[PDB]
Amino acid sequence: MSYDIQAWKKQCEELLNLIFQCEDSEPFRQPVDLLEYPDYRDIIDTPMDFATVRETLEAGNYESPMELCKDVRLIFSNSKAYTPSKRSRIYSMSLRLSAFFEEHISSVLSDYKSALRFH
Ligand SMILES: CC(=O)Nc1ccc(Cl)cc1C
Repeated sequence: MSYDIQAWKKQCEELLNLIFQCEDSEPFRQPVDLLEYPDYRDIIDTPMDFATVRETLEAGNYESPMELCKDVRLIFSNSKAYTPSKRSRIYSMSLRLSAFFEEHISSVLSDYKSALRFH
């Protein structure tokens, strides 16, 4: 529906489903195991992963698509900080998936901002 302030919840649910099914999401699907990777929290202030984002959305704990968008960007910016080398296949995966996410989210954001002006 045009001007729907609730539309972003279904749009983000479906975009996350597409991300999970994409091979480039593999490293970012679940929280980093800290006892497996002991220096992760030395580098990363605020861990984030797509399972946390999906669970937060399904629980209704995002107020806006901007909030969900901030958490997804944190996944990609954490990857660039932990895996900064352009040689890394993981660097390449987060680059491709970030570009994919940013392409889909832009219209979710602008539709939401239109809907909120209307409301
Ligand atoms: C989300 C994240 O950066 N995870 C990760 C990536 C590459 C390597 Cl080699 C190890 C880990 C734990």
